[PDB]
Amino acid sequence: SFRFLYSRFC
Amino acid sequence: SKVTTVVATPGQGPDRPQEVSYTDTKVIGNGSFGVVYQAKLCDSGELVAIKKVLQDKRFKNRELQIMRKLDHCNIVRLRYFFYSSGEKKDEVYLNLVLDYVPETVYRVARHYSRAKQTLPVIYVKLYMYQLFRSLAYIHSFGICHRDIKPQNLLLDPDTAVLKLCDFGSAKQLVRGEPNVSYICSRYYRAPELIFGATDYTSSIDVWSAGCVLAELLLGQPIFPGDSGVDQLVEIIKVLGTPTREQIREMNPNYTEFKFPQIKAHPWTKVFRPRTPPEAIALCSRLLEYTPTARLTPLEACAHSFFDELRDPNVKLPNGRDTPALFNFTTQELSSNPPLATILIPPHA
Ligand SMILES: [Cl-]
Repeated sequence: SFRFLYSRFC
Repeated sequence: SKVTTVVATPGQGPDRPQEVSYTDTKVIGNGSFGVVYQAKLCDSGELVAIKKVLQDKRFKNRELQIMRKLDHCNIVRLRYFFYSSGEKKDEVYLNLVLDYVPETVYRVARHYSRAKQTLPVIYVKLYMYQLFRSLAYIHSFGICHRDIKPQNLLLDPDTAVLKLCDFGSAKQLVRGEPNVSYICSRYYRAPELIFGATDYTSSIDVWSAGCVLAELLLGQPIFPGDSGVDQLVEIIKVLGTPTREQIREMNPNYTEFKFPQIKAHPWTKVFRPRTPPEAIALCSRLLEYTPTARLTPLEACAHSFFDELRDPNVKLPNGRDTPALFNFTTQELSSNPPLATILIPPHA
């Protein structure tokens, strides 16, 4: 479960 | 080209409302009282996150009151705040306009873990040290965060700057005045909270921090489980079953219960063989049953595990120099000022 919807690590 | 102007109050500043314009709004997440937006301030072009919370009509919003007082390079900055309507009809929401930080410790840890690689230790040192400074800072006001976890550790992964966020559970703890026990998130909760204690101290944040350190070294949470039963079994498997004296220090209502009888697993076997021994030593002084035996945040900053950060020649692996580590204030040093001669090296 992540804080944000988007990540450079995705 | 949609521009929105609101009347808002600077988070610090003087208490003087001003016109604030922002644009490029986009959903970046969801909170308990509506989605969380990113936007761009028209004045400076800086990115902000805008979060909604419920304004209680009887008392001042605690999270707002705490964030207005906080000024530290490892804590997310409150830029503005203002009130509006929201998701639920007839309700008034507080909007908190925070400096935007694009990543978290959790994303970086999951990125490595899913590649089956170990987070390089220099980053474990940088991240945990900045976390401990933010804790020494808020704890010096009496303020306990009560919800420390990797997803609340914002991160600029280029500069390695960490900022603690989400003060929605934070509270100034007063000895002798009880506190709800149901705060802090699955995997990170101190054992006194698992036991339902109402008389705990800021050392619950240091336990949570030790859980974050262990996760960074292990690549997975050290005490997982969907119930406090399953979590406690994992704690007992590592720490051994607590004694009656330890239980009394956590919650004396629990002293006589039957707990699983298990001998402690040696700390040097909890982690993989090549874990640096200083990291294991530090972990063993944070994940302690007896709340008062855990290091304070400022004692943790001065631990030997962080000696590489005080080396005058230390640099990030990408060739940038490390973020700011030694600009301690008197406030931040107040629990024990003469740690500053470990904390501030000669070259600073
Ligand atoms: Cl996250």
